[PDB]
Amino acid sequence: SKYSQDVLQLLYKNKPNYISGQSIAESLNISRTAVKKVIDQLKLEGCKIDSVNHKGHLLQQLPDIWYQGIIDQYTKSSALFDFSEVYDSIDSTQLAAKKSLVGNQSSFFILSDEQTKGRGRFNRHWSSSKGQGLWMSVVLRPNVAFSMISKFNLFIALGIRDAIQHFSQDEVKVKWPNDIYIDNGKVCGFLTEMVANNDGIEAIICGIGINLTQQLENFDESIRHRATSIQLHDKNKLDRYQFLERLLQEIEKRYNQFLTLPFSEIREEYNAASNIWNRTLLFTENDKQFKGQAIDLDYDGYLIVRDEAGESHRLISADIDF
Ligand SMILES: O=C1N[C@H]2[C@H](CS[C@H]2CCCCCc2cn(Cc3ccc(C(=O)O)cc3)nn2)N1
Repeated sequence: SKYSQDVLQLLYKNKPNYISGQSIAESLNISRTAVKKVIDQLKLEGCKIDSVNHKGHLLQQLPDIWYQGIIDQYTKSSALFDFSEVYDSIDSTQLAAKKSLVGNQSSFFILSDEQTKGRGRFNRHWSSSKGQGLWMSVVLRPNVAFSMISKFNLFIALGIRDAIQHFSQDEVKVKWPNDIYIDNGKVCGFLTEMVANNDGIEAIICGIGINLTQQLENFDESIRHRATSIQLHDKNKLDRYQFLERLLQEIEKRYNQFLTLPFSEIREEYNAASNIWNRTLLFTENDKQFKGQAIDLDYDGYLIVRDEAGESHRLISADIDF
């Protein structure tokens, strides 16, 4: 009802202690009977709440659904994000973020259980099924020149990779510049956009799509051989909250590095984490396509490639297939 999020927030805020119905009733100023109705509704939606007479209620486990009340606890304690917008469905978190940043200097992120019109690089369709992935857009306000956009994309890749790697038994690798893999399966795609002028950056908008709990049968039949999810590499059930918590952790860690470190300081770390070496890569450049081999990521984030004809390229960004 009107108070599901408020009750949920109290149940979460009180872990691991039980909270009595009277206590919830007095803090939301609603009847004992209303409180039980809300608790019954939360359990209906998949919340695991233990209820004990004379003692109260204890949130044990949330379902595979984003709840604004819970996410409000994360932003409350965050030293980076002012707020967040949580939706069950939306056309795109990226479209929503680009609209919400206008006219302010807030830092925030937008979460949606499903996207109706998810878009990747080059306006590609991004599947954003309900209940199976993290579809998030992040808006930050770095006081840096606009050329720094490429460096942000490099620092954030290691952040996303680190959070995923924490939950995966198999190695998680970055595919420069915008994709993350677990073995041969893509588990994440991200992209960094900006609003800027000559005097600097007005906002960074980072759209992050992560496959959390798909089963192989849930991926398309065509892409199934090169698509994976975190759950497919975690012996334990994957918890959306637990993952989001570490993902926000790492984004903040890598965002402070971005502001304080040159790319030289993470470059070596970035190479050990990339899966683009010692292999034929296929490059797309508008109309042209060609094969080549990645030689190095230089000190400035540029990939150095020796193409099939022996010629060299130095690319700030590329469209790479395996
Ligand atoms: O609209 C929104 N965008 C963002 C936020 C939440 S998601 C987030 C999505 C951004 C994706 C950026 C990375 C990317 C990769 N590619 C090529 C590609 C993509 C999928 C497959 C596949 O078969 O899986 C294969 C190749 N394009 N773009 N909201």
